[PDB]
Amino acid sequence: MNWTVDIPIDQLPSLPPLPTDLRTRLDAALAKPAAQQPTWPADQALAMRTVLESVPPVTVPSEIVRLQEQLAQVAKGEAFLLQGGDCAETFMDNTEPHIRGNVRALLQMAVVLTYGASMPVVKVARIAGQYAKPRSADIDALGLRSYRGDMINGFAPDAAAREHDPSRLVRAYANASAAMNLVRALTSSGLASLHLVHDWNREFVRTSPAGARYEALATEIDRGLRFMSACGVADRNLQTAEIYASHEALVLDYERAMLRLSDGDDGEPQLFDLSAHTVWIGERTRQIDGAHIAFAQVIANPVGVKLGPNMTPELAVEYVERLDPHNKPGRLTLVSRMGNHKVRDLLPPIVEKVQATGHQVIWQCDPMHGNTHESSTGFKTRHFDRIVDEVQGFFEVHRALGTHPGGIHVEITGENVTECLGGAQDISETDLAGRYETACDPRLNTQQSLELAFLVAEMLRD
Amino acid sequence: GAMNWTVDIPIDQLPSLPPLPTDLRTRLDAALAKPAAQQPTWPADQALAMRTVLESVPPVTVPSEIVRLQEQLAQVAKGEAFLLQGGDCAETFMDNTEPHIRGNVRALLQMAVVLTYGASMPVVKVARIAGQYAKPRSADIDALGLRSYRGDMINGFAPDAAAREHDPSRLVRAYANASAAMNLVRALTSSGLASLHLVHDWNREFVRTSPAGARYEALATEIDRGLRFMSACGVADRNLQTAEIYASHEALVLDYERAMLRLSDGDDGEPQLFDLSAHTVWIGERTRQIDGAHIAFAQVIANPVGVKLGPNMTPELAVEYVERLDPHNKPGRLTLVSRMGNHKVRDLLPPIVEKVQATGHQVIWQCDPMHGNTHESSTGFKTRHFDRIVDEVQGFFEVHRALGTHPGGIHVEITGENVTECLGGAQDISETDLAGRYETACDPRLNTQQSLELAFLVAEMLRD
Amino acid sequence: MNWTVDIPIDQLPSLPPLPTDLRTRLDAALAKPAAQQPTWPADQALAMRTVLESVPPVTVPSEIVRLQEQLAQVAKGEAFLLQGGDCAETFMDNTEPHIRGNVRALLQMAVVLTYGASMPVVKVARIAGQYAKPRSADIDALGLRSYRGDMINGFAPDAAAREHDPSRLVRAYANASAAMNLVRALTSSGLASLHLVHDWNREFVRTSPAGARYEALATEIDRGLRFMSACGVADRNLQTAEIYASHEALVLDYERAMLRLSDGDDGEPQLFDLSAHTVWIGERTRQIDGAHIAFAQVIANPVGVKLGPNMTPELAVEYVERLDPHNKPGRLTLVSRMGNHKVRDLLPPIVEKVQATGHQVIWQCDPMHGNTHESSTGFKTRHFDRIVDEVQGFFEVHRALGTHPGGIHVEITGENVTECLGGAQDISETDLAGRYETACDPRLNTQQSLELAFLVAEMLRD
Amino acid sequence: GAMNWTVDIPIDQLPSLPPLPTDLRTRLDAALAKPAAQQPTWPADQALAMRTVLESVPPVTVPSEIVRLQEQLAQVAKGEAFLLQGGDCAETFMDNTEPHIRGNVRALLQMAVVLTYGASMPVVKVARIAGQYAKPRSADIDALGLRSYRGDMINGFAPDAAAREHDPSRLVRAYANASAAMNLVRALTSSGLASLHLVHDWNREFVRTSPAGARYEALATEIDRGLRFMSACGVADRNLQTAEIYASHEALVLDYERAMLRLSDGDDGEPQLFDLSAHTVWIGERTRQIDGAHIAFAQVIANPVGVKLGPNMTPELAVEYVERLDPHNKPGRLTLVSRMGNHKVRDLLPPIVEKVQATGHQVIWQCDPMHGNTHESSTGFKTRHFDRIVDEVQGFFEVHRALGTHPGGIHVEITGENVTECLGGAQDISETDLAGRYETACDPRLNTQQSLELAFLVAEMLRD
Ligand SMILES: [Cl-]
Ligand SMILES: [Cl-]
Ligand SMILES: [Mn+2]
Ligand SMILES: [Mn+2]
Ligand SMILES: [Mn+2]
Ligand SMILES: [Mn+2]
Repeated sequence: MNWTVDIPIDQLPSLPPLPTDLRTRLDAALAKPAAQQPTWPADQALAMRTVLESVPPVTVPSEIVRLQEQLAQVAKGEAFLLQGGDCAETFMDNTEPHIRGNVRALLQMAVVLTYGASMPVVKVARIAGQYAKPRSADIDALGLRSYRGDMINGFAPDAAAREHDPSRLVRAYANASAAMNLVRALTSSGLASLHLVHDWNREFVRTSPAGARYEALATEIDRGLRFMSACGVADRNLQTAEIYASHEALVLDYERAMLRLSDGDDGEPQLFDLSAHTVWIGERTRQIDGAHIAFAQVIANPVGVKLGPNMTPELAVEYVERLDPHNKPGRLTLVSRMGNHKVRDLLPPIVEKVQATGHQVIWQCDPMHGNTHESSTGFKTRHFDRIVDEVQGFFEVHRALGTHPGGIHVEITGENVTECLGGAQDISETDLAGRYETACDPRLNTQQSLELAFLVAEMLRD
Repeated sequence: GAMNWTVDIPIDQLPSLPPLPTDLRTRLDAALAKPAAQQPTWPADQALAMRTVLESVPPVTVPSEIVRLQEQLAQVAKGEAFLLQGGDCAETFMDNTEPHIRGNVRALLQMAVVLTYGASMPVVKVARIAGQYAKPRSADIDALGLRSYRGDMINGFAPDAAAREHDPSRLVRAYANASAAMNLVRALTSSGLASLHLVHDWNREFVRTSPAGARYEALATEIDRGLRFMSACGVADRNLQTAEIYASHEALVLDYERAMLRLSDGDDGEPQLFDLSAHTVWIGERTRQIDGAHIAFAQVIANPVGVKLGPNMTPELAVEYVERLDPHNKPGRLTLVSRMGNHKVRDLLPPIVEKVQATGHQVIWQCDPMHGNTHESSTGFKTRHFDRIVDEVQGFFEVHRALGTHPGGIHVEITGENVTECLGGAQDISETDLAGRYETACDPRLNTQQSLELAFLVAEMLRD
Repeated sequence: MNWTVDIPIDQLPSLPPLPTDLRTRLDAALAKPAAQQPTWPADQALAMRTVLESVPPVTVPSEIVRLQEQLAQVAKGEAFLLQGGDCAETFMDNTEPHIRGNVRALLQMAVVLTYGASMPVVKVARIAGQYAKPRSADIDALGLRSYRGDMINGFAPDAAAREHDPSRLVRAYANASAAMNLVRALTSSGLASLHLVHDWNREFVRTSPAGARYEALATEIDRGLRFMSACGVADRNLQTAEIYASHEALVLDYERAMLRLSDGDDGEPQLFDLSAHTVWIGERTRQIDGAHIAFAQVIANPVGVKLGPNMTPELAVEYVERLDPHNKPGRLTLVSRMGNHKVRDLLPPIVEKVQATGHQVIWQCDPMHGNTHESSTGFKTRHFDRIVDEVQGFFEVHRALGTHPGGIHVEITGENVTECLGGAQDISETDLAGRYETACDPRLNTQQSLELAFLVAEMLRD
Repeated sequence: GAMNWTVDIPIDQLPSLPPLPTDLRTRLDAALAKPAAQQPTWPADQALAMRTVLESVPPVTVPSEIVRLQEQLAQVAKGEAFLLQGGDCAETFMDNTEPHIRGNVRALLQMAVVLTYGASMPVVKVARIAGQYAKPRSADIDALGLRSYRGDMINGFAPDAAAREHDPSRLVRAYANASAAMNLVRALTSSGLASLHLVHDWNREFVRTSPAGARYEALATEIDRGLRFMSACGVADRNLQTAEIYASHEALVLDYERAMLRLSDGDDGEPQLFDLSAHTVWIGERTRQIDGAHIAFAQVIANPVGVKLGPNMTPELAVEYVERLDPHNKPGRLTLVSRMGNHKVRDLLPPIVEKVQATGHQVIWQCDPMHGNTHESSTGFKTRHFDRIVDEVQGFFEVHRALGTHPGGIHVEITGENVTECLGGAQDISETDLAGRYETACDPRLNTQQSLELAFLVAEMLRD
């Protein structure tokens, strides 16, 4: 009568517990305060975690130690990181076409950034779990509790949908798993083929209005590829695409339910978060003595920390001390998100002081989150131009210092959406109402995210 | 509602999907309007609701992997590869766990290296996994008086009436579980678990801790010297291509298979409907009515399919299944799965094979030695003797040598766990032992140890 | 007393004869008149051939059927031919440094031409046997019998050195074999490495005076390579360099002494000239009813015919009928050498008529031989500018017709010689006396031959 | 002058070549000023003329291939590869022909696949070829009264005085021939002759047409199932790396080796003198004087070297050869080649091996079972019994198992032709049979068939 189906969550027997020592450590760490947590009752949360402790993981430990070695390259200045995908994944759009479109977009950026940087690009999707977000107000504009992502409540704007229901924990796992399944299939398919991927770049250059501007680079990359193949490289000679899953580690009941211990064949058991390959802690949940930082300390996965305009060099050094106590290159990524009017002035002393610690972090640019604003026509938006200028400024600080602009972190879709302003298409304030589809922040659309790749490429070539 | 131990999914904001090519629609409706044996008895409206939820989820498999399976099966069909099919009789939601999945995968990779060495040719590996959650039943009421367990897609194993109701909510749980497991098998097959060298040191633990170990040793040593020869000639792990394990299950519940249909793109011809719940599916002895929906549905999908053939099979009906399901003469499109009993395969198969070979089509001939050799023990549990299974395969091989056709593969029920379900083996599991670790939700599976011991036994039939 | 050593030619037992049928055919073919043959007596020539009939070949049949398949690509428009090396090899300079320098030069041209054509480049060295040449006069300027190449007489300008001595037949074999030995070793060594090879191109661009002009292409190719390697290609993934030996088939006593029959494992025995992989017949020895054309007819090797300004479409069709009777793509190369003032007008009707035969020949440009002239300062020379303009004109005819400019055929050295005029260095008439080292025609030197590659690349990119 | 059956080469316009690094010059002159056994007795001025002709010709080998050989020999030295060395006792100009070269190469590739399979590790292949044209002699006058045949670099086989004069013109003929053959072996090893699969069907013709065939069959079948397993796992010809056969000869004639010295570039450290007449060279029992030129010359070149050690060897002198020739402790720089007799290897080798192992250097231990087991037949020809050769290798293996050191390889005299030079084998070649096809210019070689039969015999010693 209400267009809903109820799926019973199966109550299945448990596997053995994690060992008691690591449990003792994890418990000590999660007694710390945790910001932004759902407000569901403990018994229900407890119940839902118990279901997730025995489900097949989303990732496995070997992929994560592989990601760790690729990231060390990045930290040593010999590889570049690309991380990008939906601001918020929703369950409704966790469909083959949308997932295929974001995977394409990302591989499309990747070949352009690879040519331009002249080194490997490690590809990290914001996918298979980006279902939770913070909020600054518990009351939104409609006078409702805030949407906090599909792992927590519903986007629909009513009270019943907005209550925090922990059965969304198991709904998230399911969608994460199904999405992961599909990204592994698509990355071992013809979709990954370099030759394919950059014929899209060429359809892009034909159809775009700033197309004349990018033709030269597009033709060069093309000739690059034609030269690979003329020298006898065919696609089975490359070893296949690797696209890694990441999300913000926000909801501790989910992340800790997804903890596992590794074979001990690799060598030495340890705790991995198998909800994803790498995760990051956000600007609202990175309190130095908080449950999120503590949790990142305990997990073997590479981690990242979002660093905003209020950040001090001294808080940054503490992150490095807390999150890279063994000095492992690429274990910690520090993510700059300052605004394009501020990165040139604010980032430099942060880098100087962290570089002096003797540790090797990855410096990655997030040119989105610092540069958001509301248009006169209602919608929340970002100016493409300001986004570009932030990557520009981040490259300029790294050049001036001799450190390595390690990568970017961007919110993008393969959809032809009208969320961010400007770009070649100069989406205006008027155009935002046509296809404003984000469940949260404004995403660069397919064309804009590509255009940005071209522009970051020319930056890597200087 | 975690309060009601349910996940709540709304259907109303699932937005209309592209219509099918007109003919494909006409043929699909035509196939599904035909009588269908062994379907669940749940309401049409609840089913529909659940089908609609599954129409928009991520597929378990993609078309490119299915076209690739066809090319590999083509080779088996031409006598230049061999087919290994194996896994649980019935996967349950309860044991869809990393340990169980990983054991199953291991047992398959382990068998496959042995079979590769014995065959001197490639082995294609197709797991019964990520959807084998439905079974037929010859009687709707079981020995306890209860509506029969039909597998976890349909009802629950628990021996009570209420668990036995047919529940369409199981269509979405079966998918969730199927997705989750496929995601893990893909993770496993491109890890160190797939490296042939590790994979065969498990077989050597097996030879040393095994009552029949002295029997299988020479061949295990030979395989090992194979692997080291390979490596000594410069072949390293990353010079190989990583392992491919395909998913298969019986295509039984037409509500599930139809909701999992998808239409392929332009980049490989005219568009076609693929069943994206699996790589390849087969049709069982009870649902293989020549004019029924299962056969009709098999003819609309592009996947490789199989059909089970038991002891009342005729050479004439076999030919009819080949001309219906492989109408384009595409080798490896169709496997014929023989399951006769060991006391009958020697006499009943050859004429089915002569007549099929005469058509000019190239089917894969595969042996299912499980399902014709089942008996009930004196203690209470239904079981199969290991010697009868072996013998059926032996006879399946004598049939083909004598005709000069290709014994193309085996289809077995196995598990990575040392259950005590099948009598005999090196372990000589007795009737008394069967009470110990009988864990199957349906048929008796071969042991970790018995399923390996059988790879060794068939690897030597391949060598003669 | 005269600074000479006499090496006895060993009189060794024979192996079995070639089969009688093929012998009967070969004899019928060599009864035809043969121009430009040495004038040594028959008994001595006979004696020296008998020595060569049993010596290890210079090439083996499988390499030649491999060359045949690579050349078919070229003829079908999907690969480009580069052929280049000394105008005349001499024994004196058949040294590791000179051989290494010509092999480098050629691989250096090859990567530039590969990038520029966007398809494979088949590399054919004028080497391991280019020891014989024609002459138009039997009397040279010093009043001596003409130098005719080291397989025939000595370059030194005296009577005793200029007599035709057939012991030079066995001296040629030796030098050919030793040179071949070294090109196989160098092509399986680090010398072949794409990355190495084009760092020479970059030293070239730094040090050359037209360097600014070629920087862009040089940087692009560089980025191409850096992109290959960033995508995970390392040198063991390419399968190694293949440099084939060719020379003009001029001296029939040598070429027929080097005939062999193939295993018959490949399938079907047949006659191969195992003095080289491919050979060509020159403009002075290509009489339609002559011994050279007949000899090319009988051998399985790919062959080429030099076509000059006197050539008619109808003589060209006859070559195709004579030399490609089975319609095998790339069995016959037709080599255009017309002069840069004439190729645009003279080549086109030749191509039209041969293309209409339905056969698939390779059209290759020889921009050297048509464009030679003597300077006021004594030396015989060619103008770089005229050489370039000839390739230009050959590309223009092929474009206009829709046929495939299949390749070039050039006389080059790795030495820093001063033989050809102009180029970036603008070697003048005055500069020719500094390093005029050719035993015959003026070679493009290392810099000029590279510059020409760059220029032919830009032609292939239009 | 084809009139005088000579090729005439002028020396006067051979233009001065870069001087050597001062120390390298000093050390080279120092080594060559030391007494030198077994050198030809030709004039200094004619020699000089010929050395000058060879100073400017194309090398037989290039330095990169020699550094690559060292890395491969390092592995043998560490117990993870095996060394196969084989070819003619004496190459002659007369049989430096395609058929003869091709037979030799085949016989080596054939042995090498068998040995690879038996060792379960890589086999490095070093032919005696492209320069093995000189031999020592214990007496300058032979049984006919003639100045002894010293190999084709020095004089002629023909039994007449004038052919027996030492002729320095042979230094250039030896190079021409060496070049020509190396060119062909490089052509052959990157053709279909090198593909492992063809290469082992020759071994199967061998098993079927052979009196001992029933003996070697199981192992030939095993090898074949190895090769097909390899191919079934996706390994194709072009996924392998093509065959590498290295050239070696005894470094005997110091006029030849010194004219073939060359100096390496910058791109691998400080420049060094390489002997570019070969990949690796060894020093024989007669020229291995500790303070002599051969040893002194070995210490100046960068190539891997070997030294032969016969029955009057001490553990102390062996240590001295290791500290002189492998002064940098570089594994695989030095091979010690044991050639004791089968009746002595069991007792005389172990103490040489203990003392060498104690130094901390890593030599390759290689067995030459040919040169200690030679006798004169009752019919006229000097010969070796096949059983004695086998036994020496057997004992060489018992020495190393018992110490836990690595039996690193064999160094054998073989040919692709069925000569009748060595008594016994499966063929049981008798004394009477030896007259049939005795063709060697020096020592008795193993047959095509005997050299294969020995790979099988050693492959099984490697398996125990
Ligand atoms: Cl319906
Ligand atoms: Cl001297
Ligand atoms: Mn966002
Ligand atoms: Mn079953
Ligand atoms: Mn010329
Ligand atoms: Mn000897």
